[PDB]
Amino acid sequence: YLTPSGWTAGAAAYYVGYLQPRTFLLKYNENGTITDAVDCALDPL
Amino acid sequence: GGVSVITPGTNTSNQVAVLYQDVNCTEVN
Amino acid sequence: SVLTQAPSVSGAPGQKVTISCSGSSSNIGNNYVSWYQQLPGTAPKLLIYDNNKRPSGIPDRFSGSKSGTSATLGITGLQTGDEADYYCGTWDSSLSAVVFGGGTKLTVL
Amino acid sequence: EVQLLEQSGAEVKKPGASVRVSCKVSGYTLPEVAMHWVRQAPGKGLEWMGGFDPEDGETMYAQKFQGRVTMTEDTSTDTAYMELSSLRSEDTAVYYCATTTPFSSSYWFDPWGQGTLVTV
Repeated sequence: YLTPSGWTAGAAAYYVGYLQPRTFLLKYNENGTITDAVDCALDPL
Repeated sequence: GGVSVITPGTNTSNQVAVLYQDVNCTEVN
Repeated sequence: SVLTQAPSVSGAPGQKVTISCSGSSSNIGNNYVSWYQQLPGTAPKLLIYDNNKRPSGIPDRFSGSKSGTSATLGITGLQTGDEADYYCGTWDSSLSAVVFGGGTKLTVL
Repeated sequence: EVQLLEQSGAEVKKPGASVRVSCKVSGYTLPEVAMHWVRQAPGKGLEWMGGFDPEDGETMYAQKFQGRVTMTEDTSTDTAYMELSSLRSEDTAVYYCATTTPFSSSYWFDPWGQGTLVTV
Protein backbone atom coordinates (compact mmCIF):
# COMPACT_ATOMS: atom_id res chain seq x y z
CA TYR A 1 0.00 0.00 0.00
CA LEU A 2 0.94 3.58 0.63
CA THR A 3 3.49 2.73 3.36
CA PRO A 4 4.05 5.79 5.64
CA SER A 5 5.23 -0.43 -7.85
CA GLY A 6 4.95 -1.94 -4.37
CA TRP A 7 5.75 -5.64 -4.00
CA THR A 8 8.00 -7.97 -1.97
CA ALA A 9 5.70 -9.41 0.71
CA GLY A 10 7.02 -12.11 3.03
CA ALA A 11 10.53 -13.53 3.26
CA ALA A 12 11.73 -16.35 1.00
CA ALA A 13 14.53 -18.91 1.37
CA TYR A 14 15.08 -22.25 -0.39
CA TYR A 15 17.86 -24.67 -1.31
CA VAL A 16 19.21 -25.82 -4.68
CA GLY A 17 21.39 -28.87 -5.23
CA TYR A 18 22.59 -30.58 -8.39
CA LEU A 19 22.37 -34.21 -9.44
CA GLN A 20 25.18 -36.54 -10.50
CA PRO A 21 25.09 -39.99 -12.18
CA ARG A 22 26.47 -41.96 -9.25
CA THR A 23 25.66 -45.37 -7.80
CA PHE A 24 23.53 -45.58 -4.66
CA LEU A 25 22.41 -48.37 -2.37
CA LEU A 26 18.70 -48.47 -1.55
CA LYS A 27 17.45 -50.36 1.51
CA TYR A 28 13.76 -50.96 0.96
CA ASN A 29 11.53 -51.77 3.92
CA GLU A 30 8.83 -54.36 4.52
CA ASN A 31 6.42 -51.68 3.27
CA GLY A 32 8.70 -51.05 0.28
CA THR A 33 9.92 -47.66 1.50
CA ILE A 34 13.53 -46.50 1.34
CA THR A 35 15.11 -46.12 4.78
CA ASP A 36 18.86 -46.67 4.42
CA ALA A 37 20.73 -45.15 1.49
CA VAL A 38 24.53 -45.23 1.33
CA ASP A 39 26.51 -43.66 -1.50
CA CYS A 40 29.21 -45.50 -3.45
CA ALA A 41 31.59 -42.68 -4.46
CA LEU A 42 31.46 -40.88 -1.09
CA ASP A 43 34.09 -42.43 1.21
CA PRO A 44 35.85 -45.79 1.72
CA LEU A 45 33.21 -47.10 4.14
CA GLY B 1 47.25 -51.11 -7.31
CA GLY B 2 44.41 -52.40 -5.24
CA VAL B 3 42.38 -50.42 -2.73
CA SER B 4 41.25 -52.58 0.20
CA VAL B 5 39.28 -51.23 3.15
CA ILE B 6 40.06 -52.38 6.70
CA THR B 7 37.15 -51.87 9.08
CA PRO B 8 35.88 -53.06 12.42
CA GLY B 9 32.16 -53.72 12.41
CA THR B 10 30.14 -50.69 11.31
CA ASN B 11 28.13 -50.98 14.53
CA THR B 12 31.38 -50.86 16.50
CA SER B 13 32.76 -47.81 14.68
CA ASN B 14 32.82 -46.01 11.34
CA GLN B 15 36.58 -45.42 11.23
CA VAL B 16 38.34 -46.87 8.19
CA ALA B 17 41.92 -47.82 7.30
CA VAL B 18 42.51 -47.69 3.54
CA LEU B 19 45.28 -50.07 2.45
CA TYR B 20 46.73 -49.33 -0.97
CA GLN B 21 48.29 -52.56 -2.25
CA ASP B 22 50.97 -52.58 -4.97
CA VAL B 23 51.24 -48.79 -4.49
CA ASN B 24 53.58 -46.73 -2.34
CA CYS B 25 51.66 -43.70 -1.10
CA THR B 26 54.66 -41.64 -2.01
CA GLU B 27 52.57 -41.58 -5.19
CA VAL B 28 49.04 -40.78 -3.99
CA ASN B 29 48.64 -41.34 10.11
CA SER C 1 -20.53 22.20 6.58
CA VAL C 2 -21.84 20.95 9.92
CA LEU C 3 -18.42 21.08 11.61
CA THR C 4 -17.03 24.10 13.44
CA GLN C 5 -13.73 25.86 12.78
CA ALA C 6 -12.85 29.53 12.51
CA PRO C 7 -12.70 31.00 8.98
CA SER C 8 -9.23 32.48 9.52
CA VAL C 9 -6.53 32.50 12.20
CA SER C 10 -3.32 34.52 12.37
CA GLY C 11 0.12 33.90 13.83
CA ALA C 12 3.77 34.86 13.82
CA PRO C 13 6.46 33.06 11.78
CA GLY C 14 8.26 30.10 13.31
CA GLN C 15 5.97 29.91 16.36
CA LYS C 16 3.55 27.28 17.69
CA VAL C 17 -0.20 27.37 17.04
CA THR C 18 -2.76 24.63 16.43
CA ILE C 19 -6.08 24.62 14.57
CA SER C 20 -9.20 23.12 16.12
CA CYS C 21 -12.29 21.40 14.73
CA SER C 22 -15.45 21.11 16.83
CA GLY C 23 -17.68 18.21 15.85
CA SER C 24 -20.05 15.72 17.48
CA SER C 25 -20.03 12.06 18.48
CA SER C 26 -21.77 11.12 15.22
CA ASN C 27 -18.92 12.39 13.02
CA ILE C 28 -15.80 12.80 15.18
CA GLY C 29 -16.67 10.54 18.11
CA ASN C 30 -16.74 7.27 16.17
CA ASN C 31 -14.93 8.27 12.95
CA TYR C 32 -11.39 9.36 12.17
CA VAL C 33 -10.51 13.00 11.45
CA SER C 34 -8.58 14.09 8.36
CA TRP C 35 -6.90 17.44 7.76
CA TYR C 36 -6.18 18.79 4.27
CA GLN C 37 -4.27 21.85 3.07
CA GLN C 38 -5.15 23.94 0.02
CA LEU C 39 -3.40 26.99 -1.44
CA PRO C 40 -5.10 29.78 -3.42
CA GLY C 41 -6.03 28.51 -6.87
CA THR C 42 -4.56 25.04 -6.34
CA ALA C 43 -5.62 21.59 -5.14
CA PRO C 44 -6.31 20.47 -1.56
CA LYS C 45 -3.40 18.39 -0.28
CA LEU C 46 -3.96 15.96 2.58
CA LEU C 47 -2.09 17.09 5.69
CA ILE C 48 -2.86 14.32 8.22
CA TYR C 49 -5.13 11.27 8.26
CA ASP C 50 -6.64 9.94 11.53
CA ASN C 51 -4.68 12.77 13.30
CA ASN C 52 -1.76 10.51 14.31
CA LYS C 53 -0.55 9.27 10.89
CA ARG C 54 1.37 11.38 8.37
CA PRO C 55 1.14 10.70 4.61
CA SER C 56 4.16 10.51 2.34
CA GLY C 57 5.68 13.95 1.86
CA ILE C 58 4.28 15.53 5.05
CA PRO C 59 6.78 17.07 7.50
CA ASP C 60 7.05 15.55 10.97
CA ARG C 61 6.27 18.98 12.46
CA PHE C 62 2.56 18.27 11.92
CA SER C 63 0.56 16.39 14.55
CA GLY C 64 -3.00 15.92 15.72
CA SER C 65 -5.23 14.75 18.53
CA LYS C 66 -8.86 13.73 19.10
CA SER C 67 -10.34 14.87 22.44
CA GLY C 68 -13.88 13.54 22.50
CA THR C 69 -15.83 15.56 19.95
CA SER C 70 -12.94 17.94 19.20
CA ALA C 71 -10.03 17.38 16.81
CA THR C 72 -6.86 19.48 16.97
CA LEU C 73 -4.32 19.76 14.14
CA GLY C 74 -1.05 20.74 15.80
CA ILE C 75 1.02 22.91 13.46
CA THR C 76 4.60 23.49 14.65
CA GLY C 77 7.33 25.50 12.95
CA LEU C 78 5.26 27.82 10.77
CA GLN C 79 6.93 29.01 7.57
CA THR C 80 6.23 31.83 5.14
CA GLY C 81 4.65 29.38 2.69
CA ASP C 82 2.43 27.90 5.40
CA GLU C 83 -0.47 30.31 4.73
CA ALA C 84 -3.17 28.02 3.36
CA ASP C 85 -6.68 26.90 4.24
CA TYR C 86 -6.86 23.71 6.31
CA TYR C 87 -9.97 21.55 5.99
CA CYS C 88 -11.26 19.32 8.77
CA GLY C 89 -13.16 16.32 7.46
CA THR C 90 -14.88 13.27 8.92
CA TRP C 91 -17.16 10.40 8.02
CA ASP C 92 -20.83 10.72 8.95
CA SER C 93 -23.06 7.89 10.16
CA SER C 94 -26.15 10.10 10.50
CA LEU C 95 -25.93 11.08 6.83
CA SER C 96 -23.46 8.22 6.13
CA ALA C 97 -21.26 10.33 3.87
CA VAL C 98 -18.17 12.56 3.79
CA VAL C 99 -18.40 15.92 5.57
CA PHE C 100 -15.97 18.82 5.91
CA GLY C 101 -15.53 21.98 7.94
CA GLY C 102 -15.75 25.59 6.82
CA GLY C 103 -12.00 25.92 6.42
CA THR C 104 -9.25 27.74 8.33
CA LYS C 105 -7.50 30.46 6.32
CA LEU C 106 -4.32 30.55 8.41
CA THR C 107 -2.11 33.63 8.06
CA VAL C 108 1.54 33.72 9.13
CA LEU C 109 2.56 37.27 10.03
CA GLU D 1 4.66 5.69 -6.80
CA VAL D 2 1.52 6.29 -8.86
CA GLN D 3 0.87 8.66 -11.77
CA LEU D 4 -2.79 9.59 -12.17
CA LEU D 5 -3.97 10.71 -15.59
CA GLU D 6 -6.48 13.36 -16.62
CA GLN D 7 -10.10 12.60 -15.75
CA SER D 8 -11.97 14.27 -18.62
CA GLY D 9 -9.99 17.34 -19.69
CA ALA D 10 -11.46 20.43 -21.33
CA GLU D 11 -15.19 19.68 -21.48
CA VAL D 12 -17.79 22.35 -22.27
CA LYS D 13 -21.46 21.73 -23.09
CA LYS D 14 -24.50 23.94 -23.52
CA PRO D 15 -27.56 23.29 -21.32
CA GLY D 16 -29.44 20.13 -22.22
CA ALA D 17 -26.78 17.42 -22.50
CA SER D 18 -24.72 14.94 -20.46
CA VAL D 19 -21.00 14.36 -19.95
CA ARG D 20 -18.83 11.48 -18.71
CA VAL D 21 -15.72 11.57 -16.53
CA SER D 22 -13.32 8.69 -17.28
CA CYS D 23 -10.66 8.66 -14.56
CA LYS D 24 -7.48 7.03 -15.91
CA VAL D 25 -4.72 5.43 -13.84
CA SER D 26 -1.07 4.50 -14.35
CA GLY D 27 1.50 2.77 -12.16
CA TYR D 28 -1.41 0.76 -10.77
CA THR D 29 -4.44 -0.79 -12.45
CA LEU D 30 -8.15 -0.21 -11.90
CA PRO D 31 -9.33 -3.16 -9.73
CA GLU D 32 -6.65 -2.49 -7.13
CA VAL D 33 -7.62 1.06 -6.03
CA ALA D 34 -11.05 2.33 -5.03
CA MET D 35 -12.39 5.37 -6.87
CA HIS D 36 -13.99 8.49 -5.35
CA TRP D 37 -15.10 11.92 -6.55
CA VAL D 38 -15.35 15.48 -5.20
CA ARG D 39 -17.37 18.43 -6.46
CA GLN D 40 -15.43 21.66 -5.95
CA ALA D 41 -17.22 24.77 -7.15
CA PRO D 42 -15.11 27.91 -7.75
CA GLY D 43 -15.19 29.82 -4.48
CA LYS D 44 -16.87 26.96 -2.60
CA GLY D 45 -15.91 23.92 -0.53
CA LEU D 46 -15.79 20.19 -1.19
CA GLU D 47 -18.81 17.99 -1.96
CA TRP D 48 -18.02 14.28 -1.94
CA MET D 49 -19.64 12.05 -4.56
CA GLY D 50 -19.32 8.78 -6.44
CA GLY D 51 -16.85 6.67 -4.56
CA PHE D 52 -16.07 2.99 -4.25
CA ASP D 53 -17.07 1.43 -0.93
CA PRO D 54 -14.23 -0.40 0.86
CA GLU D 55 -16.98 -2.34 2.62
CA ASP D 56 -19.50 -4.25 0.46
CA GLY D 57 -17.07 -4.07 -2.47
CA GLU D 58 -19.64 -1.76 -4.08
CA THR D 59 -19.01 1.46 -6.00
CA MET D 60 -20.63 4.18 -3.90
CA TYR D 61 -22.76 7.12 -4.97
CA ALA D 62 -23.53 10.30 -3.05
CA GLN D 63 -26.87 9.98 -1.26
CA LYS D 64 -27.62 13.56 -2.32
CA PHE D 65 -26.85 12.61 -5.95
CA GLN D 66 -28.41 9.14 -6.25
CA GLY D 67 -29.95 8.21 -9.59
CA ARG D 68 -28.54 11.31 -11.26
CA VAL D 69 -24.89 10.20 -11.26
CA THR D 70 -23.62 6.75 -12.25
CA MET D 71 -20.29 5.04 -12.89
CA THR D 72 -18.78 2.21 -14.91
CA GLU D 73 -15.32 0.65 -14.77
CA ASP D 74 -13.12 -0.87 -17.49
CA THR D 75 -10.32 -2.58 -15.61
CA SER D 76 -8.06 -3.47 -18.56
CA THR D 77 -7.73 0.04 -20.00
CA ASP D 78 -8.38 1.37 -16.46
CA THR D 79 -11.14 3.83 -17.45
CA ALA D 80 -13.58 4.76 -14.66
CA TYR D 81 -16.47 6.60 -16.31
CA MET D 82 -18.59 8.97 -14.20
CA GLU D 83 -21.84 9.88 -15.96
CA LEU D 84 -23.73 13.09 -15.14
CA SER D 85 -27.28 13.85 -16.26
CA SER D 86 -30.16 16.25 -15.56
CA LEU D 87 -28.09 19.40 -15.92
CA ARG D 88 -29.07 22.28 -13.62
CA SER D 89 -27.76 25.79 -12.99
CA GLU D 90 -25.31 25.25 -10.09
CA ASP D 91 -23.95 22.02 -11.64
CA THR D 92 -20.83 23.75 -13.04
CA ALA D 93 -17.84 22.88 -10.82
CA VAL D 94 -14.52 21.03 -10.76
CA TYR D 95 -15.13 17.26 -10.60
CA TYR D 96 -12.08 15.72 -8.90
CA CYS D 97 -11.27 12.04 -9.25
CA ALA D 98 -9.58 10.54 -6.19
CA THR D 99 -8.81 7.08 -4.86
CA THR D 100 -8.54 5.07 -1.65
CA THR D 101 -6.71 1.86 -0.84
CA PRO D 102 -8.07 -1.39 -2.35
CA PHE D 103 -8.36 -3.45 0.84
CA SER D 104 -10.55 -1.42 3.23
CA SER D 105 -10.63 1.30 5.89
CA SER D 106 -9.29 4.43 4.22
CA TYR D 107 -10.70 7.95 4.24
CA TRP D 108 -7.90 9.83 2.44
CA PHE D 109 -7.63 10.77 -1.24
CA ASP D 110 -3.81 10.96 -1.51
CA PRO D 111 -3.62 10.79 -5.35
CA TRP D 112 -5.97 12.85 -7.53
CA GLY D 113 -6.15 14.25 -11.05
CA GLN D 114 -6.63 18.03 -10.62
CA GLY D 115 -10.37 17.73 -11.37
CA THR D 116 -12.53 18.83 -14.32
CA LEU D 117 -14.86 21.80 -14.71
CA VAL D 118 -18.16 21.30 -16.54
CA THR D 119 -20.43 23.81 -18.29
CA VAL D 120 -24.10 24.48 -17.60
